[PDB]
Amino acid sequence: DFQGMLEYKKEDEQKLVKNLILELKPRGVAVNLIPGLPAYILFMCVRHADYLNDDQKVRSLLTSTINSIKKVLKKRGDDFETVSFWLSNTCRFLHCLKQYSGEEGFMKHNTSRQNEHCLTNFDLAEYRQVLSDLAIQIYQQLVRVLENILQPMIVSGMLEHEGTYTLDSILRQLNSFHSVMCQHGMDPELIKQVVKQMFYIIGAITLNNLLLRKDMCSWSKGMQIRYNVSQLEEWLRDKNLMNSGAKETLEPLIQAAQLLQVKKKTDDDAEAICSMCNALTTAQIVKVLNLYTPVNEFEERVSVSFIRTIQMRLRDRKDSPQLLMDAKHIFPVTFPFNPSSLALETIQIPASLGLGFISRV
Amino acid sequence: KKRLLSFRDVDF
Repeated sequence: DFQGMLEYKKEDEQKLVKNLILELKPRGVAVNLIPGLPAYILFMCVRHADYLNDDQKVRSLLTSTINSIKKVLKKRGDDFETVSFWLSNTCRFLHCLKQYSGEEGFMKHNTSRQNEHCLTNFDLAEYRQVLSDLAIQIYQQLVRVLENILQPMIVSGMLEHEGTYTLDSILRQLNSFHSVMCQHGMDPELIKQVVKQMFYIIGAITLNNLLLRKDMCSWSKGMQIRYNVSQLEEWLRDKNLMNSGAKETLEPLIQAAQLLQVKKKTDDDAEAICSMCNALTTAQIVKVLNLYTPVNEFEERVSVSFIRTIQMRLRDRKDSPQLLMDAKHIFPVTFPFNPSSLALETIQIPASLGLGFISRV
Repeated sequence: KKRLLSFRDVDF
C-alpha cells in the first residue's frame, strides 16, 4: 500500500510551485477530474516533509504556497475562474490541514485509514490562521470580480426590459458563475455565501436605480419587479439554494415593489405601509411615494398629507437618514470545516501536469 | 506531542 505522501527534492521546490500554482491552468481537463487536486498534492507534500521531521522544508513549502497564490491572483485576479479556482483550493488545503491535523475535533467524519494519515511532527495551527486570512482576501476579490461582471446587466435586466441585457442575461451569468464554482469543488456552504452576496448586490443596485430615476415607480413596474424577483427565486430553487439567505437580501427591493402596488390614500393605508415596510428606511418609503406615477386617469398621485402621516407614524424609528443602499457592503465570510472522503493513498497525479519529479510514497 | 511551527510576517 501507499502511504498517501509525496516526496520532492529541495532543489525542485520552485519548479513544484511553478507547475502546481503559478502556471497551472484551471480549465485543464486534468484538474476537472479531482476538484481540489492542487490542494491535495500540496498537503501530501507537507505530509512527507513532516514525516522527515524537516521543519525548514515544511516552512519553505508553506510560505512558497501563500506567496505563489498571491502572485497568481495579482496577475490574473480579474478572471473569475482563476479567483474561484484558487479560493476553492485554498479552502480545500485548509480543510486538509484540519482533517489530518490529529486533533480529534476534526476527525469525526474520518475513516480509520484517513486517521492513519495525520501529521505526526508539526502543529500547523498558526499557518491555518494565515491561510484562512488569505481565503478571506481571495473571497473579497471574487465578490469584486462577480460584481463587475453583473453591474452592466442589472438595471436593464431588472428595470428597463419588460451587447444587450435582459433578465435572461442575468440568469445565464448566474448559471455560469455557479457551474464554475461547482466544477472547482467549492464548498457548498461557501457557494451559498457567494450567491447571497450576489443577490444582495442585484437588489441594492436595482433599488438604488429605482430611487434615482423618475420613471420606475408605477404599479406596472411593481408587477415587473415582482416577476423578475420570482424568476431569481426560481433560480435559487433549481440550484437548491433556498436556505442560502439570498432571497432575504432582496427584501428592500421586494418591499419597494409591494409599496408600488398598495393603496395610498387613507389612514388605514398609511398604517399598512408602515407595518409592511420594515426593510425600507423612512427616506426610501417617502421617496417612492413621491415618485409614484398613476396608471391612468382613474388613479391619482400620493398627497402631501399622506406622506406627512407616514413620517409622523415612523417618527420614533432608529431610522438611518440614508436614501441609498450601500451596494458595496460585504457580509462577513466563514469557511466551516468540510472534510472530504478522498483517500490520499489512492490519489494519482495526472502525468499531463508536469510533476514527474515528485514521487509517490 | 507535535511541535508548533511558528508563522509570522517575516517568514513570508
